[PDB]
Amino acid sequence: VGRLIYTAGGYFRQSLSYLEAYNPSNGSWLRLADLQVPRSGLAGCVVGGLLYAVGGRNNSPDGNTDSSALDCYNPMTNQWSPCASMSVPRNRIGVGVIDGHIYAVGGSHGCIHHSSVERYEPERDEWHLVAPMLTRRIGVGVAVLNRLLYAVGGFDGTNRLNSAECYYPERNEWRMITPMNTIRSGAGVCVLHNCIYAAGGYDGQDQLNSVERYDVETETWTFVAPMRHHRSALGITVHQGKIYVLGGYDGHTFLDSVECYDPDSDTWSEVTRMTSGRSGVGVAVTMEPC
Ligand SMILES: O=C(O)CCc1ccc(Cl)cc1
Repeated sequence: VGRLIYTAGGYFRQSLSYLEAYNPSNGSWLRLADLQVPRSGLAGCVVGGLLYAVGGRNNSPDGNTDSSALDCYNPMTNQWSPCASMSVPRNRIGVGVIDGHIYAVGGSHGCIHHSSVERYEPERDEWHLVAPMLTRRIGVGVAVLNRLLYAVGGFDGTNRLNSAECYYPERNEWRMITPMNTIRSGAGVCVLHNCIYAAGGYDGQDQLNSVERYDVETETWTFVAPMRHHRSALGITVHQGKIYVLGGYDGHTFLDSVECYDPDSDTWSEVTRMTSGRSGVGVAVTMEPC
């Protein structure tokens, strides 16, 4: 975990540069140093207490630019630093961290929907391609459990997907897993205990409030309680054994709603509001700044 839930970037009217941190302990939000470049459809992750913002797209009134950028935020300094860029731009990207390396998964570059996957090594400041997924996936949910990487749902250029697959690093190989019971593009995907959770998303017709989880031992998906708000392009993270979902789009409003899931009571509750409604944020947890 760490201490704060950091939300970076996102979309409302145009791509956003906001970096804001929420403190579950007191309900407070802090506005921190803006991203150097606005971006929506990015992912966040943490390695060695540093926050990384990965990929996305700058949707601006002066043009639209898919991002291959990797940028690093140090809470100690309140400063963003550029890292090596990825091989390709990846809007609507998913990311997972294994053994202190960042896996960038899928995403789009204009009409190109990637199946490619690449791995960042912070000691080297270097990206390297690994085996591609079996499926092109943008708006892909990514989680890590037991040092295996999961790519869940998304959009292949033609169809939104219920499919999911797993990457075995020591084999450099992807294999399909049991598909979800729901087609989901732009779901929030995370791990809690022995399960991969997929919350919300878009099925090609409707934004979803439903939530399902994959037990790696049983290889089956089970629905849990739905969120209070239907949402796609949400941010998701885990903080002290609870899932937090941030923002997204319900087909009417860019949501400021933050919901929290308690696995013991199988209930969602409203915990806070983001300072403004937005979709396509990057979210991760690390220590409080300065
Ligand atoms: O299925 C689609 O068209 C993609 C929907 C989508 C939009 C934004 C994000 Cl961040 C993810 C997915």
